[PDB]
Amino acid sequence: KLASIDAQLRLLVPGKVSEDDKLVEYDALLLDKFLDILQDLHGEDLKEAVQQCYELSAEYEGKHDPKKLEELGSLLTSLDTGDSIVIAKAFSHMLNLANLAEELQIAYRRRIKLKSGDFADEANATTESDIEETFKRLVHKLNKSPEEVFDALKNQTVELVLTAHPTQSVRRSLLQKHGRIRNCLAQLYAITPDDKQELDEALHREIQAAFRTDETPPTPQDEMRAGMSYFHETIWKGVPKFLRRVDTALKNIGINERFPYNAPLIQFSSWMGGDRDGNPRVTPEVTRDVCLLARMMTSNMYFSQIEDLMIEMSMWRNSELRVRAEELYKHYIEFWKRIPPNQPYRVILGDVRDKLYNTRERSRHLLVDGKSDIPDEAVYTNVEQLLEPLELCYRSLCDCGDHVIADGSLLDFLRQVSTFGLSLVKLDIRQESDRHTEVLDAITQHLGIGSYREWSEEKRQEWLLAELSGKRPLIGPDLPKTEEVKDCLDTFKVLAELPSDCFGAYIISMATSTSDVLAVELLQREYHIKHPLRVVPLFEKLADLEAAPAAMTRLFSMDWYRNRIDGKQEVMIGYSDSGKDAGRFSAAWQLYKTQEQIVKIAKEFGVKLVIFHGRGGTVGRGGGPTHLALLSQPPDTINGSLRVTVQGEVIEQSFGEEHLCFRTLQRFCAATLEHGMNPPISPRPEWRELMDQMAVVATEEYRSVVFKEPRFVEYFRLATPELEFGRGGIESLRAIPWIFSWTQTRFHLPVWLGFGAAFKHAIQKDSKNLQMLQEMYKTWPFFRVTIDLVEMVFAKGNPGIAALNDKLLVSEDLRPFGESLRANYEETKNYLLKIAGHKDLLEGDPYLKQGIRLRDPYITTLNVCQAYTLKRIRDPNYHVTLRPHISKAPGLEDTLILTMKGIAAGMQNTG
Amino acid sequence: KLASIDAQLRLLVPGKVSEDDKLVEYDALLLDKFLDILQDLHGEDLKEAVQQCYELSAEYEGKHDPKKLEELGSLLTSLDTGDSIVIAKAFSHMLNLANLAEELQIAYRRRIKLKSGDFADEANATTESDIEETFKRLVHKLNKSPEEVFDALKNQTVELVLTAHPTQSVRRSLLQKHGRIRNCLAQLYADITPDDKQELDEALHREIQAAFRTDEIRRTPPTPQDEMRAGMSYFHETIWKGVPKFLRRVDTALKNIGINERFPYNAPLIQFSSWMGGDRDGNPRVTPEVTRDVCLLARMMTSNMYFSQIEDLMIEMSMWRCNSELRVRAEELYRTHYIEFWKRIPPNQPYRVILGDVRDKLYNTRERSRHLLVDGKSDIPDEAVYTNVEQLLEPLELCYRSLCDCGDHVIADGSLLDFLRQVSTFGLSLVKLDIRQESDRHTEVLDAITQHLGIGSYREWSEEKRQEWLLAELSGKRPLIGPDLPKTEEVKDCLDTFKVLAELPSDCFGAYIISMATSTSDVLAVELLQREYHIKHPLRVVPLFEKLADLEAAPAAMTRLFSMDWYRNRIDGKQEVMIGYSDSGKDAGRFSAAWQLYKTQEQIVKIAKEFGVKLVIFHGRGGTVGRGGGPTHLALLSQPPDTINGSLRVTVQGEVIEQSFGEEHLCFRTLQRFCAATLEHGMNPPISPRPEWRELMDQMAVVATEEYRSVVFKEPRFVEYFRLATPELEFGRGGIESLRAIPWIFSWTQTRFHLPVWLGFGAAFKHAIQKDSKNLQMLQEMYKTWPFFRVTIDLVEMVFAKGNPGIAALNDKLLVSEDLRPFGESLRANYEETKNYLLKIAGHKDLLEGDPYLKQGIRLRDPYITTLNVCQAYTLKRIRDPNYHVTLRPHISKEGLEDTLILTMKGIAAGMQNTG
Ligand SMILES: N[C@@H](CC(=O)O)C(=O)O
Ligand SMILES: N[C@@H](CC(=O)O)C(=O)O
Repeated sequence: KLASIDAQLRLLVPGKVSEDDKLVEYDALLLDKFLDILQDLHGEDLKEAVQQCYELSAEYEGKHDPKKLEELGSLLTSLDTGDSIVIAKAFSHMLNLANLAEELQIAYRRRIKLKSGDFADEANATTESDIEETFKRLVHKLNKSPEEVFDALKNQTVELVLTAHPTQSVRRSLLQKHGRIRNCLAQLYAITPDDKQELDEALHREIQAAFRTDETPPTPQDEMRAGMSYFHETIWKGVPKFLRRVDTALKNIGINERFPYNAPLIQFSSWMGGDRDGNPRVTPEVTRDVCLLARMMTSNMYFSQIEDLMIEMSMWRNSELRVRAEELYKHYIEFWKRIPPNQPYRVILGDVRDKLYNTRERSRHLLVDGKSDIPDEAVYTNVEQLLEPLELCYRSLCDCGDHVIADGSLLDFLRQVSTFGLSLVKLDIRQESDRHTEVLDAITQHLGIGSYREWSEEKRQEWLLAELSGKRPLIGPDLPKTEEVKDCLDTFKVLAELPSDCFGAYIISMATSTSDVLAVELLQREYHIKHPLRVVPLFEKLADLEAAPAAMTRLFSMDWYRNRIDGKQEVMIGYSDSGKDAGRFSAAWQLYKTQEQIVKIAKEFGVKLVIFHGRGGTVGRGGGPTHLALLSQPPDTINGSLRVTVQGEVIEQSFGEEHLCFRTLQRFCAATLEHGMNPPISPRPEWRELMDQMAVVATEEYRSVVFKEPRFVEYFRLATPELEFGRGGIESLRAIPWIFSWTQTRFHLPVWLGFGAAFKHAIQKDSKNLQMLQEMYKTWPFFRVTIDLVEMVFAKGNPGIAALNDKLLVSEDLRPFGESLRANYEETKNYLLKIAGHKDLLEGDPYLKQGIRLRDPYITTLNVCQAYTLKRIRDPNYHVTLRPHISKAPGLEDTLILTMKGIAAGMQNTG
Repeated sequence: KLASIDAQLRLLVPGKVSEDDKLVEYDALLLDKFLDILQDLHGEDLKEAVQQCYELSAEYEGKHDPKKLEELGSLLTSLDTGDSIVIAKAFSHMLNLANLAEELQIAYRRRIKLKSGDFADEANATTESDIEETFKRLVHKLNKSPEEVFDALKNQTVELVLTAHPTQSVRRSLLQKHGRIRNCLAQLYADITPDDKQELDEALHREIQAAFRTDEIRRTPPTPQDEMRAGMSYFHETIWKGVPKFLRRVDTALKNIGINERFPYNAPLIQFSSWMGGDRDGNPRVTPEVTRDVCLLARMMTSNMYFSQIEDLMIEMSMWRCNSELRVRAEELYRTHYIEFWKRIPPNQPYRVILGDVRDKLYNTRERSRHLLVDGKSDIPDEAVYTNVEQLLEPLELCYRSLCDCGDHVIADGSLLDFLRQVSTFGLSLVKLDIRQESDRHTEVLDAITQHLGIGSYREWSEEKRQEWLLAELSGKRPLIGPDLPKTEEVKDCLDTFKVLAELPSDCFGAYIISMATSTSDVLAVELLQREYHIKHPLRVVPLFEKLADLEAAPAAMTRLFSMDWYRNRIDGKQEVMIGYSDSGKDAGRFSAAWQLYKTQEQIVKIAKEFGVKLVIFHGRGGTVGRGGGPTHLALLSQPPDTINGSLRVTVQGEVIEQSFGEEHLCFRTLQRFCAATLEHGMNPPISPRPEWRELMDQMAVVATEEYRSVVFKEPRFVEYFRLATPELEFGRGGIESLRAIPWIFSWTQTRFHLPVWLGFGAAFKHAIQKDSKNLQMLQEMYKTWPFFRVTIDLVEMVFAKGNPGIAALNDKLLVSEDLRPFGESLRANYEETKNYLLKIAGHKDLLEGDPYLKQGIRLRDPYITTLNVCQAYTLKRIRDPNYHVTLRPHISKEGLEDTLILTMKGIAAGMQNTG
């Protein structure tokens, strides 16, 4: 029955049916209910068709018989456009279901009571240290006093920077539906029979509601609002829950005070409407809009919880607040008459409410009108104005003997205010160096002094330092401006006009020089920005990384810059970007080294350095693995301040479920604290040498395939949906489409290519290297974590899918090239297994393996569907006999979009 | 009330109060009930006194405030002889209670579901591989086919040799009481109606009391015969049934890896043996008559056990369908004073007709042994009795086949298969007896012969001359011993031992171990004495090489034996050699013995191979392999490559038998890990040491042995210190070279100081680290990566957890003269430095942080052990110094010193269990 579907699913994932392992059951239950829904909505035949795709696809994943893939192919090419959309919709939705189930399983999986203490424990959610356990290791194993631990945490800073979903920001409505499905599932395993019957019917109903929210592309403004949804869903509440647990952990190590409510321990930021790199749709107007939206939403969140705080704050008992209440003494849900003065905390909070309302309304009018007449004194323009009256309530309760009450909801609110400020996320701006060069070259030519672009690096620096202390402005009204130059100058206009608490960093993409950084500083001074954004270079190519040290050295040598920077500098690294240039192995090692070198240079100059981790690192995986990934960082690269990218495709895993949200915040904080007092071992010299030797080879293999093979590009454009995803060659292609196109094929070339040659050569040069590599794997956190990510990527790989795409889409003369990349994949995988000490992929993480494995049949169905869809899109003369319509003006591009989104939702993070 | 004692116990063992962790509760409950008992039996004041010793002792262990030890001292020296016995009795009994509770805790502790696969997992009961998981690692990780695994297990042999409790063999009656206490405790945590709880509470109470009042200490120590019977008790209690339970699990594991047959009932996988009444080494009370007696007892008990279960098998075997082979046999027997089948069996009950005959035969076998034992002879003839195991199997195999042939395979594989396995494992004698005697006794015997024959003095002869004469007489054409040979009592005792071997059936015996073996000739000497007595089936001769120098000369000695045609022909492809960790460690220090023993086994393995001889290394006491529990499992897997090779033979030390076999689950798991580890090791050897490691180990051995020997043998006043700091002399009821290993370990264990286990490790580590700072890291890698090194360090770490330099310091204040105290002081500094070095090498801050369940177990015992230590210390002052006086309190109990000391010594030994 349900028993039958359960049995089916267990053939792919068998063995240890323990008591907290319910994942297969959850999946069975959801799939069962969804198959009924499909029958009701679309008819028995369609249900049977979906069931048959699933079955065929399961059998192919079980035994890997390519006849099975071909059968599923036949079935799928025969479907008319309409049936084909329903099938793609069905399997995408099954994926979202399996992901909700898996989150529930990770949320309730049992922790290991006794931990071995090896660093490997920190790779796994069930064994990793929580905040208390981290405190205790630091006190007992590293001989820190509890006070020292407390003091470091007080000064610590963790900043999570949210980026756009590369394929599909899940809309607010749907995400809530996903939440309720998950909750109904949870509650079903808590239970009276009638409750079960009712929950059962409520589950059924929510699965359907989700499926039928299934309606061209979205505005960046809307993409921003969709990306902010997780605040409401979890983070908003989660921050105070986690800070409260810090309090408890501090108490359990002998610290008899709460973690101060205004320690800036957690900060969130955003690139959404800020990053315009290679993206001219992100205009100045978009930037202004998302700043106002962030401000609107934050005030609105405070406003919509302040009435609850006012109810709870009924107390009648200090003179400081008494006085304020007396001074102060309509269209709202709760306190719509004047508050009486015998309710003093409500008089204060009543004023805070009104002010919050006015702050929210100004932003709304600024947004939809263009201006508002609402004045500064009616509104909060700075976060201290909002804290102040809340601190007053806190103190008044303490002075009147009610400390204990103060530390309830009021303390929660104080923390939310301190963490989220007036703008939930501070926005980073990002733009590429060449755009700044263009802007300056327009200025220099118009001024008649030559062409900045033609100038040497020394000349650029000399001219920029002279104009950074210039007495005249640079830009006259008659400066002629291309659209691109205007768009870049008007971005600074927007920075000059919006409050500084809207913004974080100005990241320079494709940075290579001292002058790139100075260029942006000059444009900010020219716009007279009261509080210039800090300037952060992103060095992308290997060569750029190699030139970064000399570039920072020079910046830090310049009096004007040192004085401006005030002891602090941030530098950004992008793992996926560097891996596109050099292969992932060589980018990993180079990035390790570069960070060492820049840390040393910072120290020498008495500058505190923050490394901002862009996408594609081990640290962006989420979950347990992020925890060891953080502790693997080179010594002193964190030093009390973490700034990391939370990748769009991981946001749901990290923050969709309340427990996972809590644990994400916890491991980021725990890991940051620990690393500064307990660095991973530094590598043995033999390891460096071998890693250098392996980098040279890995880069040679990767580059010879990706850049020197004259037909690589052509192979890429056929074997991969890259071109269709649009809706020079590889050097010019951006990192996201690179990773994505190969992830859609289940092949992942960008992640593993180069590791094969590195290993083969090392082991062939000297047999003893195998053992050295294995020791590196057991003992060197950096190496372990590097290998693990790639191992996780191979578990999501299926060379049979790549083969099928070759048969359908690649011309015959390219097929053997494809075949040879598949042999490289196999050989690379096997070398990685031998180094990891494993027979099977992920035998060190069987819960992850199970999760990925349950997804495969669904993903595979979408892959097969996609492959034929691309055949049809690409070739209007390919046709087959379509079956008479099975279901009860929408095209092939629509089916492909569903396919791409479904695969990406099942593939989640890779490289 | 009970909540109060619980709180008190948790201060010593705090933290992770999970749901299967009930040890503290068990202990609180037992202590609570026992305090009531003490009130009833001896009065409130005595209860308060016991409570106050406990409390004072708990606080001392918690915070180690020496004021608290001094208070306990004052209290304990004030007690008259009578009060003092009651207190010592009370605290010993508490220990026995805490051990029962701890067993229950180990029995029910939850297994880890997901194992990391590191070998460290096999050090711990909760993570170690069971038999199925061992099968699956061998199939999937070492690429063995299931058939290959099955075939190796079929050919495998695991032999456990049981030795006497060195301090006190627990009598059969008391052990059963301990069992029922444990069961009542178990049942209290099952379900539970309030009246059941009230009834179990009252039953628990009553058993604790029964056990406490089985407390005669008698003038005569126990006869070796009685010591043997007490040592056999565990068979009835657990092992008898446990063997078939475990073999059945092997069946289930085999099935789960795709083998569709049961493990054959007659594969000799498990064998038990004994030294009790067989070892006469340094022990003239173990006479020929004793040996004869325990063989007949072993025979009597075994037949009795079969006899007393055969009636149950007969009831169950009601079936009427038999094959014609059994039909025919039944008809014969139907032509030609018990509990159950006392009328003639009818022939429509064929299986009963067969088993009826087996019963009668068992009875007669049991009775012959009894008459042989109490009369001197019996008229009962061979055909009325079983004289060989195949005769008992035969009719049981017939029943098995008949059921199979009639379609009832499934029934056959129940009780009948269990019985078949018991018969195949225990044979006609539950345990085969090893004989052991020292080489010099044989020399004495041969020297008497040679002088009396007028051909000179065997003792004066060189090794080459010994060999030459022995090989000529081993092919001699006349006997050596004439009627007029004059015989010292010792020579007679040794000759008459061979008489006893000549006369008893060969299935009574296993090995003739030669203690203090050094030579080829030592082994040939025993072989000549056996041939002279015309023993139809001579026991195999097994040398025990004890000193470092002996271990170093063993290779050349085995080479020579294996080179001699006469010996090779006699040995028929098989040789056993014995090693004794405690013995070697007495000579050379435990570190250097551990390393040397590792090397010597490598070298003898190689030599055996070269000569095409299968080698069994028999592990004497004192090794890592003797710890029991989880640690035994990694200990076995740590063995040097090919030192097991399908055949394990290890000592189960008397002080560990209770832990290994008293509780049914622990019994099962002991049998399982001995079988799992043995199978695995032959197909999955531990890594061999890197050359740097050997070099360092060699360098460290030189230094450890220098430190150990300079303290133990060259310090002129060491012996004198030892006799005052330690109860060695009183335990009696040359110098150290001449003292036996058991009293050496024991005497320092009684002081909580354990010098024999750690002495020498300090200098080894210090010197390594000072020679080159990089050695610290090498040592740490060895610890993480080299099983042998890990397991060697762990045992010493476990010993330090049992240590308390404060108790040692107190014994010095009370018993050592002023001019020797600084010597004691400097040994304590060595203990600190050694412990700290070990911790640094293990990567630990606290002792046993890698094994917190063990740490908790040892820690819950300390308050009791400490109370006994303090009591012992002042008792020894009183016994030794009649110018020490104290104001005794008026008698506290309601309703001398040597007796208190005996209780003290036994209680401390029970709580210390195994160390070195
Ligand atoms: N985020 C998971 C992968 C996944 O669930 O897709 C990991 O990196 O381990
Ligand atoms: N048998 C334990 C020690 C003990 O329980 O006393 C061990 O060796 O680990």
